[PDB]
Amino acid sequence: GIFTKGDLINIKLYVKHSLELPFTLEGVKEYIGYNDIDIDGLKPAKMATLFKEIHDHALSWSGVESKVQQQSIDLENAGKQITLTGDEIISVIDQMPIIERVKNKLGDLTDKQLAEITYTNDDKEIAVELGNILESMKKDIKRQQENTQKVKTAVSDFKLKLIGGELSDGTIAQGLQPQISSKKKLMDDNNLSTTIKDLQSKIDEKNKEIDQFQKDYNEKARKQKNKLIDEVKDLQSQVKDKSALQTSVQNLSLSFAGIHTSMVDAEEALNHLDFMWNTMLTQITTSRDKFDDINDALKLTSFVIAFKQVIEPWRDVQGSAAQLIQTFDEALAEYKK
Repeated sequence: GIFTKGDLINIKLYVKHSLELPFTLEGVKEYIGYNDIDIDGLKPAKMATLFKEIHDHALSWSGVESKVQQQSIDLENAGKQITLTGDEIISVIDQMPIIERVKNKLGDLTDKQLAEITYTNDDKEIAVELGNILESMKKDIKRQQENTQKVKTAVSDFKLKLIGGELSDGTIAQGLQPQISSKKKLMDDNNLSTTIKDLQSKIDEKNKEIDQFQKDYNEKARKQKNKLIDEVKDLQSQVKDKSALQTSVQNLSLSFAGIHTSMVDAEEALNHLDFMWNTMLTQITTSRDKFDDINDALKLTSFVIAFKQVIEPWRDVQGSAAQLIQTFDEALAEYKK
């Protein structure tokens, strides 16, 4: 399928790296490297809120993955059931002569079993009569459409919380990735280095004055020399503080670049997985809508044509479900290795 093992690997790597991040105020303050900053966007409270949101998203991924795997198994089983039963029914109806195929209608077969053909629904209930089989299959297809829709909603909500958009409940959610980008831009466009350079230039001029005074005198100049010494001491303490803060901000920018890279890699994978589940949901909806065209008054030839149209998408559905199962097994084994 279009969703590869590398895609799931990228998603799981993003989840792991996001779980390695701290989510408490003290842990956030230790990670960012400061307890306070003059920049309101980089305040520790906002950073802690963003980290906590990322942490909750990473926690939600496990439930999303489980839902995807469980519904893929269910779709493979339901597709095998529907395909095999429908093929048996179609072959049995095709074996009878053309004259009965044209004169008889579907209703002439609904009240009796079609040559020991049986169908078991999602509630483990068995149906033997053809009409009961068709109604049970219709209900199963509707329920599988609902379940596939729920899984697609889960995957879409995960991806939208990552990149941004309107969630399933109508809530407008700003993506965690653009928020990471905004914070990184705040880290990269500030005047910390400017203040550092200005203070350092003042200190260098005063140090040149101190050097010249020391070289030249050894009374009024002595007091000026000591005044310059005290001024240099104060400005140097300020420079040390601001230099530590600026180094922390620069390193945090690097860390946020890494977070952004991981989020970007996960985004493509989520796009692929969402597309695959949407394709399967569309095929199931096509099957349900075609089943809506079945009635007892139809001739056996028309019924065979319509029922072929009904059960055709389930072949692709079960193929895609088996592909998802295989890719998940391979990717999880490779991640455990």
